[PDB]
Amino acid sequence: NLYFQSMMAMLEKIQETAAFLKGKMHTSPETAIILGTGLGSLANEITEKYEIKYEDIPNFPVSTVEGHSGKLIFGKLGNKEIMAMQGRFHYYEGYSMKEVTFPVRVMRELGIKTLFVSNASGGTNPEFEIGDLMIITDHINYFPEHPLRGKNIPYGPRFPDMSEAYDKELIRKADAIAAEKGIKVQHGIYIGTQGPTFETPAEYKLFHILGADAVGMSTVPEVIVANHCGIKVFGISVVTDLGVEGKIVEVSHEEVQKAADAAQPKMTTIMRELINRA
Amino acid sequence: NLYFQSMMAMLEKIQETAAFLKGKMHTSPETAIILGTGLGSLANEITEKYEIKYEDIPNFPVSTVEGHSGKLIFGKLGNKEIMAMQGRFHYYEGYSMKEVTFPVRVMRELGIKTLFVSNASGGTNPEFEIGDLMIITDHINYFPEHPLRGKNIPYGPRFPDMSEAYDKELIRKADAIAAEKGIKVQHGIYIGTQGPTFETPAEYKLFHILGADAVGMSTVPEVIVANHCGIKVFGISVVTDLGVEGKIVEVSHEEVQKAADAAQPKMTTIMRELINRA
Amino acid sequence: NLYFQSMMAMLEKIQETAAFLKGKMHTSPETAIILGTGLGSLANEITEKYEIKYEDIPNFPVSTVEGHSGKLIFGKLGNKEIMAMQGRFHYYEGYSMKEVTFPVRVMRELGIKTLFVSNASGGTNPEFEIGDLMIITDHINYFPEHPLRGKNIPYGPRFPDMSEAYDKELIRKADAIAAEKGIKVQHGIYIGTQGPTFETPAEYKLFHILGADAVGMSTVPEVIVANHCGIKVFGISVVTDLGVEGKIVEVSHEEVQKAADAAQPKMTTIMRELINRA
Ligand SMILES: O=c1[nH]cnc2c([C@@H]3N[C@H](CO)[C@@H](O)[C@H]3O)c[nH]c12
Ligand SMILES: O=c1[nH]cnc2c([C@@H]3N[C@H](CO)[C@@H](O)[C@H]3O)c[nH]c12
Ligand SMILES: O=c1[nH]cnc2c([C@@H]3N[C@H](CO)[C@@H](O)[C@H]3O)c[nH]c12
Repeated sequence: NLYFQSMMAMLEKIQETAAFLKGKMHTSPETAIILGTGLGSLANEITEKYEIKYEDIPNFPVSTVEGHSGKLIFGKLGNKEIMAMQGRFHYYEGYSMKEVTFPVRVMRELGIKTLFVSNASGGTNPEFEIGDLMIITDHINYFPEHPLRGKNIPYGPRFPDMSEAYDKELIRKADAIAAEKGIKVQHGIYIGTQGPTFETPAEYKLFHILGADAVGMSTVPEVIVANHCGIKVFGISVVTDLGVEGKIVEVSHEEVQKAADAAQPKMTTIMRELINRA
Repeated sequence: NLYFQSMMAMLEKIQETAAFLKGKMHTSPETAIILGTGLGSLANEITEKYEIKYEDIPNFPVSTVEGHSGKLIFGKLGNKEIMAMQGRFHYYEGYSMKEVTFPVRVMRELGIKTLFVSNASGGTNPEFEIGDLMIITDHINYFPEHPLRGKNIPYGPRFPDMSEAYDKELIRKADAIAAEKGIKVQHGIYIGTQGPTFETPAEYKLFHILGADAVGMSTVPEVIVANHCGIKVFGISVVTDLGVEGKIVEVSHEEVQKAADAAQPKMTTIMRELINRA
Repeated sequence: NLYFQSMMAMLEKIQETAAFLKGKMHTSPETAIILGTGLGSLANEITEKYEIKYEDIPNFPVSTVEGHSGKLIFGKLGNKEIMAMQGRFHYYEGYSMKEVTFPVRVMRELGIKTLFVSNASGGTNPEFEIGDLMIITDHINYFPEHPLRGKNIPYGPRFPDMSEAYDKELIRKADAIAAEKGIKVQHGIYIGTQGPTFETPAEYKLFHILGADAVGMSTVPEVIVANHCGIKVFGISVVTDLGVEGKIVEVSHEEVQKAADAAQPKMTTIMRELINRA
């Protein structure tokens, strides 16, 4: 009853938004990139660009966080057509997990087959340094709300297997690219937590104990939903501050944005080659 | 005000459903069994059976998960009258914890004094094998919603003690039965998590670090509420897949159901003797 | 839209309640004390006292937990004017985190610059004994709802830094006072969890693994919001029961209250001197 009508209404919104976007587009991208905090300038590398602001898209959330421009960018990255979310949505803004991940449902209907996720994070692995790029090999969902709770959208499984949520072959390829380009990359586990407070030292320590290498407030829900949708996932987390015991200092979102912006060109090189060698 | 009217409305629903069921019943069971995924065929061992479908019961949730038949079964298991929930409800379906546990509140009013809980789970203890029966000696509530939040139903404590949530004497008796019958049993801690995604390898590892031996998406809320109600609890978790580091493979709910169905006869032997020797 | 109107309505309630309280007050306290379970008799040490019951304050929650009297007390502790919350609010009662922490938002508008938080807790550090006072040096937020989710109240940061949530200088001063008075104090990490069940042995063990020294069902949300408000925090947790592996026994809220009441005079000595030497 109520759970069903909720799902029906969501399917209607997905179709209305997807129809709206097809009516605006003149390319057929098969890869999408979600650009997190400070990482929006990847879009300066997109050619033949055109843009649709989130505020103009029916049913779309809007980005309220500083450093999230709030537009969809279409164009070529290297020689392949892509679409990029220049800015994303977070559960701490007040959005439900179904609103946070609504764009991934719409990307499925637009023909996206691969999703690249990026974010700024705090490093809990003591080997990490600010500015490191961490290829995400697995994640921990530490949010209190799961985007798939409720009636199942029937094109994916009621109970998705998550043994390989991040495509192993894309990671192997990204490693090869990074080695050829001489770009240092880390690898590890991202934990997603609601925020919006940065962690206490005890909370950073907790996340280290649980096996996380980097912590942030995004990404996990979009990966879950991409997995449900059958969309392949690659993810890079940019370490923008340290949550390492003995090394914690005051952090600010302003400094996070500057650190992410400084690392963006190396991240974009890897993603551009990953798209273009496939 | 609002929390109170909510409780009042819940008490009204409990009484209306309990009155409905008393009006259909012609036995007085003092033990109830909740049958989880793949475990419904315990009901083929019940004699003098009669059934009430969940869809016909006022205020009852319905089971939407494959492998949950959705009926209450009354009859004798061995020589004692029981009632069995052939199928249960889960928080990942969209039900609130007060809906998930509503049947335990109704069982209190029907005179149930002991609750047996069963489920299918993923094993995180590296000694476990698919098909093992794990007697639940304690649990970890890892769900984001607690069934007792809000105004307290005054026949139980505001703050239940949970030092012995699973009756120690029923575990001792079940161990003795299993030894006499030559049925191998494990013992350990069940962790309940919302789902509906199966765990990533990092999440299985997290649950091992926290001290869990098996993980699933049910059972904990019903045990909490049974404890509040003064109903004694015994629980068996059937290990249907491994979440052990180095041994993880793709899992599916279809294979979970087949593994649980294969273990059901040994589980039922223990429960039948436990009921009949008391 | 909805998140904004929600915030606007909350700002209106904060101002209406703060105006109401200013209209009743005839002192200008700069320190407030939140008194948890069993700790209300600190208010017997306040001189020139006057009281406002929570039920008479517009928009205030009321305390439904035994041992929480439900009034605001104004007067002098030593020679400084203070205000004390004699009783607090908890998420397990059904209150949202914005209701639980509404008094801290109102205290900001009343001119409070320092908040002392007190609570009764279960000890997970094996060195602790019932009746110990634990100065809180850091905390772990294990609640499923964060008081800052949603639109940010613009006088504090979207993303508060939490590297020093508990003022280090107040802890140093409290340690010095305790040493001069010969009062034994512990120091450690408080973890806040929703409740209302006391923890299972497995849950107490989990909290020990995560690095907690004491566990309770309060305090963290108020500290988060005080931090957002720019109000300095000091906190003492009174260990009222043990959640130490091998030493767990049945606990009751009645016994918790008696244990907290027995420790209150030593807690009050430290807080009174901390207020009066500043
Ligand atoms: O140390 C951290 N802890 C949690 N999140 C973040 C972030 C992420 N960037 C934002 C805050 O800078 C926010 O959206 C979060 O997801 C950077 N560093 C950290
Ligand atoms: O490995 C697991 N992780 C989490 N839950 C389950 C289950 C339980 N059975 C269902 C999915 O097969 C679901 O209701 C869950 O509670 C079996 N194996 C696992
Ligand atoms: O062992 C414990 N676990 C969790 N909370 C508490 C408490 C706190 N006091 C109340 C229950 O006695 C409740 O509000 C909780 O915050 C004392 N001991 C414990």
